[PDB]
Amino acid sequence: LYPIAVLIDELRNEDVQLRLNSIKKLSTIALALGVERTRSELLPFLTDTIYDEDEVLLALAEQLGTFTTLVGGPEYVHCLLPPLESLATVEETVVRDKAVESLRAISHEHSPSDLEAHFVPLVKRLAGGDWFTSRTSACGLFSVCYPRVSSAVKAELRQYFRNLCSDDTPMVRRAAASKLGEFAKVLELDNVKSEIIPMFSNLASDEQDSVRLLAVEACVNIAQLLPQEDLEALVMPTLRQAAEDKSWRVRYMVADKFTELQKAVGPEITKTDLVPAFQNLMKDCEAEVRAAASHKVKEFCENLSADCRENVIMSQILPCIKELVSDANQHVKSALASVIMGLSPILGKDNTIEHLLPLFLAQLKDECPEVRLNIISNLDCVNEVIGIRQLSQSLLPAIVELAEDAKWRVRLAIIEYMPLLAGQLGVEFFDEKLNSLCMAWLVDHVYAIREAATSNLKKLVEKFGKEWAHATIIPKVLAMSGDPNYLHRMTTLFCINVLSEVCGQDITTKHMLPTVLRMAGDPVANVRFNVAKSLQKIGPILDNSTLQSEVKPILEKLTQDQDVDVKYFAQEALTVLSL
Amino acid sequence: GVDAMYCKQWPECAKKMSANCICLLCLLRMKHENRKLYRKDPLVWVDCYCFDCFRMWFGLDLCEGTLLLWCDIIGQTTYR
Ligand SMILES: [Zn+2]
Ligand SMILES: [Zn+2]
Repeated sequence: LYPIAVLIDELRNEDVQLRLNSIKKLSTIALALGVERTRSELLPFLTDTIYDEDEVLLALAEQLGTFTTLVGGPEYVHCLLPPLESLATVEETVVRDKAVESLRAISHEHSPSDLEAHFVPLVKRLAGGDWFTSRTSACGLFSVCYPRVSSAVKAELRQYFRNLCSDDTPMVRRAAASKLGEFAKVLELDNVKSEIIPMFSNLASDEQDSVRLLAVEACVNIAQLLPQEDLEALVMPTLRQAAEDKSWRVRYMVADKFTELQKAVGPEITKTDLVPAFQNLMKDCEAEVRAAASHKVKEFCENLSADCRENVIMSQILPCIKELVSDANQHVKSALASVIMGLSPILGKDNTIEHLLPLFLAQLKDECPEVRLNIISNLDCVNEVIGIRQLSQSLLPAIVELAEDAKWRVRLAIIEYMPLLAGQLGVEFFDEKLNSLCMAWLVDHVYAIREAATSNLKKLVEKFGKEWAHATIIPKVLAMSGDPNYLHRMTTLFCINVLSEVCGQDITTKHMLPTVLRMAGDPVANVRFNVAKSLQKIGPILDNSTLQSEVKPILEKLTQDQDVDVKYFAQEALTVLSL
Repeated sequence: GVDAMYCKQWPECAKKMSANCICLLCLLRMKHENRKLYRKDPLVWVDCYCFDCFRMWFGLDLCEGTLLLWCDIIGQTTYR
């Protein structure tokens, strides 16, 4: 040809790193050779040749992906079948992984006659091969052809797909199982009943737990292809067995895909079969399962039968739960604590109060933060269910104790809820034993916490009015500008920085603007490099009048402080306000 | 438990990290490699007792869980 003695030197190439840059661009070479030349000696070369390193092969098989056209089109695509059937048999999976990817791809680019002609034959070649690899690499080629061949070919494929599900090598059986999924979708009921199912069963009960496992995965999709009528007769016996399975890994499968199955099965089979099962999962020996179960709690209940719901939950689920709250595994606890608050708009005020608060409360006190954390996050809700007053005579307490929780997150958590909380409780109530709480945070060991606490005020004001700010907050804040610890005085200038945003002109100017300007003479330069930044912040709020009267004046003197930082900022202010 | 006989230093040996080791895991792999020169066919848990052939036969991931199992089997086998 032309590069048939040029690419060869490019290949035999002393180094390997360039044979990548060669095959990677093995499409501008097919462009070169005509569609009669690409398949003339270009494909017959890449066949009985190329033995390079696995990565080169990866390159080749990938490239042989986009090619259906660079050799003709749906008329000739079946000229790519022999160079793959070779790659799809190498031992390193990463490679044959791709190859089968390409195979599957260009399969569509075939013609009904093309398939029963060359493809399907290769599918029997791989599947019959000596090397388990090949048969494995085969498994992923049935789902594609079958849909478009003869009722005689189908008769073979299926038959073939069966010997695989029983292969001597688990590798392959796992393969077939990991493929029982889709291949069942392209079959037509009659089959799926008298074939998939049997395979699905055998596989769900195969010696290797690593396969029954892969079987169960298939369950949902299968069950999603049979009207309710049959499921009780086909899927259930198996699915039933699953939940009990010797291998936790399998029970886990069932557990984890539990909701999905619900919606797959039906609403009645759910209480007839699943619900009992769910109970044993939650009671399961292996935590990794109990946990995987606990997550499913809420959604499971929600999607129960519109009617029996309240019943089953209270009679079946609810008791297990109450046992889970005391679980040993920091996880199961944790998992559950996340979804448990979800059983209220589902159960009921009273019920919740009698049956759930103790639970929540048990959790609000857990020694684990991921838990304490998980419970705090859904409170905003339950308050909808049980009365607001009920909330204060049961949880309010825990919540307060929570606000002095050891862990900053937990604290943080309480803080972000507080605004919403107060709101609900009423200003007058807050004023009592909540205010004090919100102010302490302004001094938390951890910055993130203090910062949040500060915002909290702003939020709190927005919810309660500047009047409120004025006689309840502003004070304690300015008073805090007295504390000997220089850090705290800063916190003070910060609150001012925040409150000013929502207290309006007339209040900033007569209760804060002052204290701000005063601290501008703090023995600690830091307080002062910040006092500038502040006068800058609460600048636009003020009026051109008050500004040039007290701001600019006792702001200028600042550009004449020692510490450069002070200066750095002091004037930066004047650079925005126009001074 | 896990003798420095079956496997010395976990994470490593399992992936040729420990040098000139003398644990079965390490050694058995060598048999595997060696044994795979004269032969072209892919080795399989029956014919090989190497940690990897094992894993693949039961499709288990690389973790101490799987290391323990492999040992129980190499044990039952070394003892009649
Ligand atoms: Zn070793
Ligand atoms: Zn081996």
